[PDB]
Amino acid sequence: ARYIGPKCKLSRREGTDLFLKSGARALDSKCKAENVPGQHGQRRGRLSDYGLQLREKQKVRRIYGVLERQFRGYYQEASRRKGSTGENLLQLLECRLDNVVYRMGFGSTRSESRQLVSHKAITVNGQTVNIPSYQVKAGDVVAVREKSKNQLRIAQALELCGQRGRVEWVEVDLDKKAGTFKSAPARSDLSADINENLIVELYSK
Amino acid sequence: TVRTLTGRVVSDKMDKTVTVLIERRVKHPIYGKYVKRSTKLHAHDESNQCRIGDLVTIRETRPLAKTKAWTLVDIVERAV
Amino acid sequence: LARAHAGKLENIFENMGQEEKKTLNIVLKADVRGSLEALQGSLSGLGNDEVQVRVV
Amino acid sequence: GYIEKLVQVNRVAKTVKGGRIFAFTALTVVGDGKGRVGFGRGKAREVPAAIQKAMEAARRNMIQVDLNGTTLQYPTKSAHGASKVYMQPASEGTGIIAGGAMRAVLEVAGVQNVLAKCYGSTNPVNVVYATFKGLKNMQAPEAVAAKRGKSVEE
Amino acid sequence: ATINQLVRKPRKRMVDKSDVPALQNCPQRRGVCTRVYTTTPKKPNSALRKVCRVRLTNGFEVSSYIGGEGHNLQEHSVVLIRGGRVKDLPGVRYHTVRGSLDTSGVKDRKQGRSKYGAKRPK
Amino acid sequence: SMQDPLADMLTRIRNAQMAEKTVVSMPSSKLKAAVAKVLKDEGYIADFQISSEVKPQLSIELKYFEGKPVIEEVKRISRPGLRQYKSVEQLPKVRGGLGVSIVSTNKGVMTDRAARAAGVGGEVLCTVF
Amino acid sequence: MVTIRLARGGSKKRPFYHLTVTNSRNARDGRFVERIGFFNPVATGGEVRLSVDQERATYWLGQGAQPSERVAQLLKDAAKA
RNA sequence: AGAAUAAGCACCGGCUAACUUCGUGCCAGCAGCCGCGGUAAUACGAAGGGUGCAAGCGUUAAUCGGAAUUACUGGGCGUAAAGCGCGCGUAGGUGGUUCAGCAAGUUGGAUGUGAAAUCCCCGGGCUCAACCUGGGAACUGCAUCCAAAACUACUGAGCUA
RNA sequence: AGUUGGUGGGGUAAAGGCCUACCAAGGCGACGAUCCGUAACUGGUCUGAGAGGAUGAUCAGUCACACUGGAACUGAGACAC
Ligand SMILES: [Mg+2]
Ligand SMILES: [Mg+2]
Ligand SMILES: [Mg+2]
Ligand SMILES: [Mg+2]
Ligand SMILES: [Mg+2]
Ligand SMILES: [Mg+2]
Ligand SMILES: [Mg+2]
Ligand SMILES: [Mg+2]
Ligand SMILES: [Mg+2]
Ligand SMILES: [Mg+2]
Ligand SMILES: [Mg+2]
Ligand SMILES: [Mg+2]
Ligand SMILES: [Mg+2]
Ligand SMILES: [Mg+2]
Ligand SMILES: [Mg+2]
Ligand SMILES: [Mg+2]
Ligand SMILES: [Mg+2]
Ligand SMILES: [Mg+2]
Ligand SMILES: [Mg+2]
Ligand SMILES: [Mg+2]
Ligand SMILES: [Mg+2]
Ligand SMILES: [Mg+2]
Ligand SMILES: [Mg+2]
Ligand SMILES: [Mg+2]
Ligand SMILES: [Mg+2]
Ligand SMILES: [Mg+2]
Ligand SMILES: [Mg+2]
Ligand SMILES: [Mg+2]
Ligand SMILES: [Mg+2]
Ligand SMILES: [Mg+2]
Ligand SMILES: [Mg+2]
Ligand SMILES: [Mg+2]
Ligand SMILES: [Mg+2]
Ligand SMILES: [Mg+2]
Ligand SMILES: [Mg+2]
Ligand SMILES: [Mg+2]
Ligand SMILES: [Mg+2]
Ligand SMILES: [Mg+2]
Repeated sequence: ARYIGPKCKLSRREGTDLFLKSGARALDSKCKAENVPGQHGQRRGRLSDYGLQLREKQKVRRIYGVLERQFRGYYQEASRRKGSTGENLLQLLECRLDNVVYRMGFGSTRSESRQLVSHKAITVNGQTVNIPSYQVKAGDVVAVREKSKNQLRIAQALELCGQRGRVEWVEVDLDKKAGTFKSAPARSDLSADINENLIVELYSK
Repeated sequence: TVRTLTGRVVSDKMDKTVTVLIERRVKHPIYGKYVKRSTKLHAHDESNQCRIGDLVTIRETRPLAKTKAWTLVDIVERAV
Repeated sequence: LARAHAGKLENIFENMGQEEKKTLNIVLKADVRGSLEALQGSLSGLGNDEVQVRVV
Repeated sequence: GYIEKLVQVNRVAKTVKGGRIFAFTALTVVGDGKGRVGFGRGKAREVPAAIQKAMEAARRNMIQVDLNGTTLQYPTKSAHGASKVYMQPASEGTGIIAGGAMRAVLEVAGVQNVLAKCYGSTNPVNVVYATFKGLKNMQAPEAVAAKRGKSVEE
Repeated sequence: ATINQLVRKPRKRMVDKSDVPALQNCPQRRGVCTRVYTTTPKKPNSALRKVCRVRLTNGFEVSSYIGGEGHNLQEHSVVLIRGGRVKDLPGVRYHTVRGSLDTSGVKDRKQGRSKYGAKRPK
Repeated sequence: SMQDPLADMLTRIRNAQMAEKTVVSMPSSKLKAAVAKVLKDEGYIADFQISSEVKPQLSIELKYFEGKPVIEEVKRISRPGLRQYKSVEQLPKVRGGLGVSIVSTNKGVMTDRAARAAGVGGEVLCTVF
Repeated sequence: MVTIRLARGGSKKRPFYHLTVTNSRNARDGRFVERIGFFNPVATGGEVRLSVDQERATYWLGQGAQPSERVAQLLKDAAKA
């Protein structure tokens, strides 16, 4: 399945930016993002430790747009792997094909990059892939099919990704829309607000 | 070569055969203590030269009767 | 289910109006559906004002 | 040190002619996250006053704990009353695998890899006593070397 | 105990008895309804609970609770019973499944209407 | 009825360091002497002396360092009712190796580190930290 | 007799074969005496199409083991290379 | 070719993430445990809103866990359950202290075996995954040889606590 | 009470109370015989930090059965799906 619906109540409930719109205009001047959704919005309601852990996990899942069973699989694989599962989970989440296409500026958001990947418009090693879970390895060359290189979507996505910050782990060849995955981005390459310790704490119970 | 078993003689009332007791010491599977177990074997004494209390050694051969497949080769500690 | 409930309602109303009836309960098996329906239809006009026959 | 964790808040009562008087008790732990930790209890007729008293009591009588870089030296087993406590060092990727009062105590003290467990009564205050009793009698090397030289003992 | 005493007599494990002796390891069992009536709850509660006596295919005869706000169960109706005791009524260890064989499910229910056998209003 | 005298040695040392004494006296044996020797080699005691005349007595001098006894915890592992035997890889590490565990090997009575170095298992006797 | 044949594994429409030395009156995927290599009808990429133990195959052929038709053809092909 | 053909289920008093109005009034009903309902019910029934999952969601049945609640690892017996009313003694368990020997226990090594699959590690093929598959590790065990002699066992001779 | 052992003989593809005739009075058992109830066994599977606990669907090895109770024939091989 997939979460299809209002993609801004999630930001208000989580209480952070949690990028889900294109970021073109703003976030504050679309939803008054200071109240939880629903009738009881003005209430604050300090919550418990289990609530904090649940909110952290939900925030990560809604950032990357994956459901619970696939996320449990990701956690099990991160625990199986060596070296501190806490950032192993982020390493593994940051290597999905839709996320990589988003980071390369081909799509405005994760939903639009999923739209592109699922609709057979992306080739990884010169051959078509349409699974928005394909773990891209270091050194792959994500490109755009020639019959799909004239879509405007890519044009606006690129010109708007031009100003959001330098990822500095993928090299995009802007003129013909070809990328490159140098390596997985380390923990210091991501925002230092996610407390993955809460996620590991939640699942270890 | 040939492997043997060593033990005491506990009965010789039968004819041309003897009853030998073999003591083994086995560690208990769960509680770890060492307990002693006993095995009773019927061995073949061709010339009836073993008496109760003797410490002897035996080996394995083909069955010679039912419930009798061991033959003795040497008396090493004669009883009083 | 709906027919059973409606029949129960009507029968309960009529019985509470009158009083009680003595039932003769039978379990009927047959070889063909036509024979079964004929038997069920024909074993309904055999009762009385105080006794009745039911196919359970 | 300034890290406040509200371990527990409870309502107690006493009986006099007329009825009941209610009081509020609070148990908290304070520390800097780099070696020092203390605990405090505070009672009042108001929850904020009890919590402030507990914080002020815990800010006193702090103790210094020897730890091996956000990790314990060796497994420890400590008891207080009917409460028993087991602790043992864990690797870097682990979090705090502990329950309730132990988690607050260990997080405040500054250890991050503890893989702990408790047996017996799970009264939070007695668990806190048992956890400080275990953590305070923690020797670490260069102190166990009172006998002889160093690097030969290990 | 000592190691010698434990070797001579190992520690013994006590088995826990099932709460539902009828329906022996089955999720549900069907039966025929022998009596339909109402009973009075225990002391702190007051109500008129709906219970039915059911004879199962095992040969057992038990008492089953009928949930919901209205039912249509008579004598000689075939029902499906499942586990779960009613704490308030003494001696009732089973529940009747609404909407399974002859129970028809609760009418006009619109919230949580899968524990009561009610279809989607659409 | 003195079923086990080595546990009596350990208990005498323990009870004497609880009572803040300096010297401990007991009947001696060739195993108690080895245990005392390895304890001294590890620095847990000051000295040990053995008398003459057919009833020799072992006298152990205790250390204190600060206002607490040097021997914090001592306990006998293999009592005459269990007889625990261990291999090389199963030798216990008391307090992460900060303490020592005495092992009787076919090469004599020594410490766990010495047994690991020599690649020899044996009979675990007692543990000290 | 004792034969050398192909035991089928893998999955639906994706067959893999083990070259097995079996008593002839056993199940195709039942008990065997020894496995002396494998055969891959699809292979591709880094997968090898077939591999055999020369030593074991010659030893078993010297002891009077009758290979099947496919085993004969594949074994002679492997000996060719 | 066209957005066209495709979202439901449980829950919202605490445990345990998520709350208010309207009906009813110890009724009707709910309930895993505490417990709710007697005229302002966040617990019954609806409606708005929200929280979990999602082609599934709940309930029932069953096993282990949490339960250190049969405690070998790892519990207890003055008053919470728990020292036989008290001796003597059989099997059994256990054994003060020195030499010397043996080698059953004990320790180390070598050899053989411990089917394949399964679990685990590194790889390879299906667009990915499930799945299939190569090599390795493991199978904690058993048997036979060689070696050692601190401890226990056994044998011989002593000593007096 | 062929029960336990010895001897002569028979029988089997083959050792053997497997059978038979004499001789002796042995054999097993609180380290649980006999009896009662229950149950194909294993690799393995599910849980568990481990130790353990529960359990033998699919896959593979072994065993037993072929409406019920017996018996043999043919055959290298059956007491014969
Ligand atoms: Mg799915
Ligand atoms: Mg004979
Ligand atoms: Mg308790
Ligand atoms: Mg239940
Ligand atoms: Mg809440
Ligand atoms: Mg109201
Ligand atoms: Mg409630
Ligand atoms: Mg409600
Ligand atoms: Mg259950
Ligand atoms: Mg347990
Ligand atoms: Mg339970
Ligand atoms: Mg114990
Ligand atoms: Mg207890
Ligand atoms: Mg009492
Ligand atoms: Mg009393
Ligand atoms: Mg008494
Ligand atoms: Mg005695
Ligand atoms: Mg002695
Ligand atoms: Mg003795
Ligand atoms: Mg294997
Ligand atoms: Mg691949
Ligand atoms: Mg190997
Ligand atoms: Mg020697
Ligand atoms: Mg006869
Ligand atoms: Mg003869
Ligand atoms: Mg024959
Ligand atoms: Mg026989
Ligand atoms: Mg004869
Ligand atoms: Mg018995
Ligand atoms: Mg059976
Ligand atoms: Mg456990
Ligand atoms: Mg079994
Ligand atoms: Mg089957
Ligand atoms: Mg099979
Ligand atoms: Mg027959
Ligand atoms: Mg013939
Ligand atoms: Mg047959
Ligand atoms: Mg046939």
